[PDB]
Amino acid sequence: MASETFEFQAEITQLMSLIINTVYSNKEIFLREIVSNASDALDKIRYKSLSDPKQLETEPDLFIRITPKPEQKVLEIRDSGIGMTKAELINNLGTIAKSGTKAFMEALSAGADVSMIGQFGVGFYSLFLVADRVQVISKSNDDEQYIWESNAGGSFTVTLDEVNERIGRGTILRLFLKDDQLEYLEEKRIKEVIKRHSEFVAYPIQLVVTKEVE
Amino acid sequence: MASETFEFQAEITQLMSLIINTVYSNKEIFLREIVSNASDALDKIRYKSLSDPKQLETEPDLFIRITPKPEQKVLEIRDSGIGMTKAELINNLGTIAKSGTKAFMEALSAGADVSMIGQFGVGFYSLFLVADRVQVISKSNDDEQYIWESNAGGSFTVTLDEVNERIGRGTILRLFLKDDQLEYLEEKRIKEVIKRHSEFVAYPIQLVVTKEVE
Ligand SMILES: C[C@@H]1C[C@H]2O[C@@H]2/C=C\C=C\C(=O)Cc2c(Cl)c(O)cc(O)c2C(=O)O1
Ligand SMILES: C[C@@H]1C[C@H]2O[C@@H]2/C=C\C=C\C(=O)Cc2c(Cl)c(O)cc(O)c2C(=O)O1
Repeated sequence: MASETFEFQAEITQLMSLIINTVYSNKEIFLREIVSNASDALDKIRYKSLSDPKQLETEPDLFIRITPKPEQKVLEIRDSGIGMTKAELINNLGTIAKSGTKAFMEALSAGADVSMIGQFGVGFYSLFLVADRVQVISKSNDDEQYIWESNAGGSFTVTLDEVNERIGRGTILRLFLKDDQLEYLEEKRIKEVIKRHSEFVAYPIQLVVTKEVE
Repeated sequence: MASETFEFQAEITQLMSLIINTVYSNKEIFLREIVSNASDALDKIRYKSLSDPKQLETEPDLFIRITPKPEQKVLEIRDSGIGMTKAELINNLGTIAKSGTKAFMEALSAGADVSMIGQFGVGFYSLFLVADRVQVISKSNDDEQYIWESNAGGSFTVTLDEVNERIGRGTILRLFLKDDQLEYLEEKRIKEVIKRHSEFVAYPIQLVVTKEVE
């Protein structure tokens, strides 16, 4: 099952650099950006559902779900939103321009808080504060399940998904956390970051916790 | 990705019948049978590891993990034991004879408690007390990941797994619970059944719980 490799738009590889290179504070901010994107994706599928209700049937429950995977140093955030086809993954997550990119970098470099990233429409790339690699696993009603992957170098891959659990519909962000950032695998840390920045999220935010029976 | 279909040995389709037809009590007993098989499978990989340590490397953590999936009316029990190749799934779970089968049925039908099922070496089939369908997803170090599936009819299928999460090594039992048996999706119910019957399990028994942040 062969990967296809794509080059990032120039200003995205630029934006990526850094965000990872010039940040410093309010990085736990990566999580509000994630949840915000997930909420918007769920907004999209519910809106679409008003005129096309059967779009919901692939996954009738509307949720955002966070699953720490401490063994793998991974944090997953799943939504049952609209999902992205192969072409949408390629276009949304790296090959097309985003209007707000260069303006966010030129901004940042004059003291903008990075919380501002979302106002420019490039909030996805804030995950590189805590992660040195990401896979975005997505399933749209209009396509098969695919995996987009990036380690913040100049290329990304997209591969037909024959390896991950089936998502009925929606997207999983799979963050591979930096060795110094393992705190975001912690139940208390996660709830603390969520209550602060995602109060008026309209969807259930589920946390998956593993407990030894003893 | 095509399924292969196999016929069950006669006395297994017989044993299946019923267990599901003549049971009545101590059915929560299905869980001790599961955990017992999982413990034995973990016993096997650790024993094998003494002379072949690198067998462990595909999944270094030794655990039993129970994951309720209430949306799907599913209960999963995962172990990181030795796992089963395609041929082992076909042989272990339905095509070869098991020495203790007929003796367990002839026994049962004179008032044996069904807790006895394990002493005859056929404890796997106790899952049909609570489940009307099962998939066994398995990954041995010696083969690809495969899915065995049965709904207690006379045939089962085995399919190369291109749909479920990767298990490094081991087996997941995926139980599709009967509509009247949804209690076994409940955190309290599960811990209660585990403490009673699996005290001297030597491995961590992990319970995966989903909690809304609120
Ligand atoms: C295109 C769809 C629907 C859009 O409404 C969402 C708003 C912003 C999305 C930005 C993205 O780049 C894709 C995306 C990300 Cl990054 C995410 O973390 C979660 C998601 O569910 C989606 C998605 O599926 O986005
Ligand atoms: C053959 C291997 C190793 C054997 O030591 C285990 C003892 C009994 C197994 C009975 C089976 O039929 C397979 C099996 C079941 Cl049913 C299970 O619920 C969990 C498991 O991990 C295995 C397994 O992988 O079994």
